[PDB]
Amino acid sequence: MTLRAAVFDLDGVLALPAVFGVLGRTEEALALPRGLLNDAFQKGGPEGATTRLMKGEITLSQWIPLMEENCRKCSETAKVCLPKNFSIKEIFDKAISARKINRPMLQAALMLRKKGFTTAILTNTWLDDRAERDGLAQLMCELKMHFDFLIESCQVGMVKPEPQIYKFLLDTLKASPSEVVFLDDIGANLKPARDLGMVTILVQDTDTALKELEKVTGIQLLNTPAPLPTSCNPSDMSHGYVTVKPRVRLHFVELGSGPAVCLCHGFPESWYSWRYQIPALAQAGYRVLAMDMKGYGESSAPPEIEEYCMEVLCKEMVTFLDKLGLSQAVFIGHDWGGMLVWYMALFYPERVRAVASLNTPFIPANPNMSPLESIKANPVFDYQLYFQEPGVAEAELEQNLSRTFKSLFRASDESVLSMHKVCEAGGLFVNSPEEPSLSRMVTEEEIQFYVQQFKKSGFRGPLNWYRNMERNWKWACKSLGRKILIPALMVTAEKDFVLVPQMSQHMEDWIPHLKRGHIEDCGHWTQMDKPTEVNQILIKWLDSDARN
Amino acid sequence: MTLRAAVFDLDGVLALPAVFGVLGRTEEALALPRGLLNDAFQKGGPEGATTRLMKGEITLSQWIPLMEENCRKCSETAKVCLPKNFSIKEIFDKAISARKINRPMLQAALMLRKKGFTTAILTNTWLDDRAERDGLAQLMCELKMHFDFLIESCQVGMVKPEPQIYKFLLDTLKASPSEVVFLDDIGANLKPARDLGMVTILVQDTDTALKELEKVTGIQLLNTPAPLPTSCNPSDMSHGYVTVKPRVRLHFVELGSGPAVCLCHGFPESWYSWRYQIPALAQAGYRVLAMDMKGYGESSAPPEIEEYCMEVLCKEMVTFLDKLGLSQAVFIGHDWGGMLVWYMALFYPERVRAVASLNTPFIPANPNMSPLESIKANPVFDYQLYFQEPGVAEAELEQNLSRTFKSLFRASDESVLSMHKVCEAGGLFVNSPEEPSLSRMVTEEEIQFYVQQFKKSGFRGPLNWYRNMERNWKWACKSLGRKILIPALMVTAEKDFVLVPQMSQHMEDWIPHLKRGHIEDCGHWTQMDKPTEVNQILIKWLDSDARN
Ligand SMILES: Cc1cc(C)c(S(=O)(=O)N2CCC(C(=O)NC3CCCCCC3)CC2)c(C)c1
Ligand SMILES: Cc1cc(C)c(S(=O)(=O)N2CCC(C(=O)NC3CCCCCC3)CC2)c(C)c1
Ligand SMILES: [Mg+2]
Ligand SMILES: [Mg+2]
Repeated sequence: MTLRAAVFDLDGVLALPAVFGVLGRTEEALALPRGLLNDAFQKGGPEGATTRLMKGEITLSQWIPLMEENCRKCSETAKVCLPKNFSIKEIFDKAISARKINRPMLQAALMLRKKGFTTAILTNTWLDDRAERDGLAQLMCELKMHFDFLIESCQVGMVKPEPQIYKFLLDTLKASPSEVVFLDDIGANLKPARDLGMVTILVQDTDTALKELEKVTGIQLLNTPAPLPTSCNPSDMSHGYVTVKPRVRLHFVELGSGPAVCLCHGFPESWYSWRYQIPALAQAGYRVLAMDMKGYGESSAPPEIEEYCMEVLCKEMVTFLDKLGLSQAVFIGHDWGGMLVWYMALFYPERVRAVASLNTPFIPANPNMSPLESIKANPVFDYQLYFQEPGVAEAELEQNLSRTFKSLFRASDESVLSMHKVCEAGGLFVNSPEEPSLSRMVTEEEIQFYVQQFKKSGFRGPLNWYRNMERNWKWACKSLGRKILIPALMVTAEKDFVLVPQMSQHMEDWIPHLKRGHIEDCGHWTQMDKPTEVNQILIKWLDSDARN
Repeated sequence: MTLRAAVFDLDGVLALPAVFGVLGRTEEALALPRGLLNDAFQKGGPEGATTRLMKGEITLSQWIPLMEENCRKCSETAKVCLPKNFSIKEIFDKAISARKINRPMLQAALMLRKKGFTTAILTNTWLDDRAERDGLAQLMCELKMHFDFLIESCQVGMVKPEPQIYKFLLDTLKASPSEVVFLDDIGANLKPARDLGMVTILVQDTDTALKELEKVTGIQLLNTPAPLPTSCNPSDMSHGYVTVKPRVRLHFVELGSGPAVCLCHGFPESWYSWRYQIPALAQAGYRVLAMDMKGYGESSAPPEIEEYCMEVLCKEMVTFLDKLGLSQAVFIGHDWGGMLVWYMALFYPERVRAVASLNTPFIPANPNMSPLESIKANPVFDYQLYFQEPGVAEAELEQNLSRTFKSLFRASDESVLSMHKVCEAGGLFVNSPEEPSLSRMVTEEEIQFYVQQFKKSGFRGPLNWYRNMERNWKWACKSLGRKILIPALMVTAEKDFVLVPQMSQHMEDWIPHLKRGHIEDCGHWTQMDKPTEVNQILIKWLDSDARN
């Protein structure tokens, strides 16, 4: 055979503690006759309560009392009597919520898909109408985004040992029997797959099943390296648009429910720079609002410089909350977004549930010295002087959009840009390659997404964030007597050689309850460089500080 | 004078229990020297802790301990000692949350705006960084959407008796002193308004203040009738877009935070048909997702009939939840939307937190009789036979979009359409007016919004919802053994002469825990006919059943 499709059972394969493993444990726990609960569950066979449930003829809450019945009649003819407060509902609630995603099996499914396989879930399951049904809904949700097809018995009206369901499977997959693998924890469910000619795998322990699937598929599945978190396909996201002013519309991508978390990218980036965290934080119980900041992507990019001072940027973000009907949001920002997010904490604390910045420290304005001098004080900020003169940086950055982003988006050990003496050399790329190699951090496709976005407005808007140093300074000086006393996290990146960790060292003087995070071996593009640890740090901090 | 601007103080005018009325009560409660708490609050005058707070130099949490200090020093030189567990923080938390919107004053502000006035709030307030700051944030949010300007002392760095702030007020309003009224509970704040020439009103009891504002403005404010709920301006809403299929994008308008409530309009309507409930439910603590259903507005309208059978409509709504990262939503629908929403409960109960329909009852398919006969059984459903032949209803409904909607959208006592014998007469409008009068229920502007929307795709898509009777019937027959056991509400409209209340009378046979609502004097367009009672019924049911 030559396989191009993988089908996975749910209970017992993609989801562990199998629910028959609660049927079984409960018998022992209560010292019931062996298999009594499993007798009652299968009573009637093809035309019994359970098959009707699995076929979607009745709902789970309809089925509970039919099963209680069968536990009575099996408890009559098996010659016992049930314990006084015996509750089938309670046994299944525990079983159902005890069940979790079998992560190695999901990873194996991912890998196969990644290498061109069509994947599907085939499961005997039920229309769940219990009060506590959201648990399983969530689980099914997380799973289904990773597969081409989810085939539920109660949705198709067919059940799983019936040959007809495998005919439906094959037709859904557009495959010949011998082109597909099918893993299931039950022998009887595999026999029919075999008769059409499908490869099959009895799934007992996960590891051995994968070994078989490795052999039969010829792709490394077990022991393979730690994989990146789920990314976003732009065209599958919910896109949102809010006018904040007559000529200014802000765009964002939205995913998940619960407390609002507003993500704010830096220069020269995009909502897409959060691609690795949007799914993770949604999964962690949050409503992510990933912005195209003003000047970028599908947000408006008005040409005037002062449209990008921190004060009008912040007010607009308040209007954004206003129009969305949000009293507050958690504000997490990187680079320029990080700066803005501190200023939202200082100027609109009532609207900020919590504040977090990646890389960008909070340094207060020096009310004596001008910032245009402070920026000459540090050689590594020379590039910001090159950004001042409208037009010059635009022409360089916009003449080869692919080159610009390939050159910028690199890990700390892949540098092709000497940040010092950029005014002298006369360009950010003066002695850098015309066709740079692709970084480890980004696929050609991902880069081209940025290229696509910057073809809308280019770099005027984005560069203007650097062109209000004096105005931002005057504004910031109004906050010099305040402190940030709302919940706040600072995340430093070891090998960000411009927004260096030591710049953050006095931040607790103004943010006394500041919580920190630090990431080893992480360059300036924190999110796409160390997505796993970023997700881990933020989710930890969100749950402890932005919640309860 | 001739006024065209009204300015309202917040504390004591737009918001009641004034916070000085907690300062005062607390002194009495604890038997402290009269005014001690108010001495400590104003200690230092123009350069005291409180003025610095009001000017935004320090935050509220910075101010608490400075005020505790002043309560100590006033408690020294006034010759007493404070009670053992005296907490300034606790006194203000209670005061701040005890304060609510003064509804009659807000109504008066509304009215004035409605009649052309520019309105503004001018308030001495603070950067609020308390743990419990969301309370006040919410309040400020509800208020500010109803005014042209919110001027906060701590935002502008000026405070309210200082003449400079009134210069800023006047400049913000683009008005001459004598063109503006200003109401405040404090005498000193009015003197400066007077010196520039402003009309002023010392606000003691609300009713008398309004009487003065009635006299000075010449518009009836007090005792005026019960006003409609807040509506939506389309261009101020957050618009959202989700691709559910290659050729099908669904659009919706989104407002509020908390549990997801998905609103589903009927035929031939729009997200805009929920204009009266979107704000109310957001305010009640919900995240409203008001759909353009498939076939309408900015949602895709594919021409094929079968793209509109209930089964593909429901699946698409699941994908909509999937892509948005929502495990569940509360589903509330009207007319056709109502039908779909029951079928979401029957086929995807795990995804439906709760279900509610306006007007549309749940009747199960008769598995013997064909629906195309059942629809001939009732003379009032004759119009549905007229909708069957593709093209005929389209030409009539699309030839004068304004006439179509003016003719349709009418209250029960304004009927211009005989629903019976539409096939016979050969048209829904055969003997109806070319230029109908405007209903009580809709402004010319509101109608034109529908006209604008239907110019995109017209009526093919919308009419196709009626063109899958046989297909919907076959599908529905699969549910004949199920019951709806999730939380469910049915709202009947007395004078809907087609979706009549008596059609609902057996619904508890399949929905045993069904909760009901009934609206007197309400026609078919429930939402725009009786918005107040609809909002009241849904919010009540949401809080008791879709929540905790
Ligand atoms: C070696 C090197 C690496 C990198 C990433 C760049 S960069 O692409 O131009 N770059 C882009 C973003 C830049 C940046 O603007 N950083 C922050 C902005 C927030 C306020 C505080 C001032 C500085 C920092 C680094 C440069 C110029 C050199
Ligand atoms: C007197 C009169 C009043 C009204 C509102 C109309 S109507 O505009 O055509 N109209 C539009 C919507 C229509 C309607 O489609 N109602 C429901 C749809 C859900 C499934 C059950 C079948 C019937 C009901 C009433 C008609 C034709 C006559
Ligand atoms: Mg299984
Ligand atoms: Mg006042």
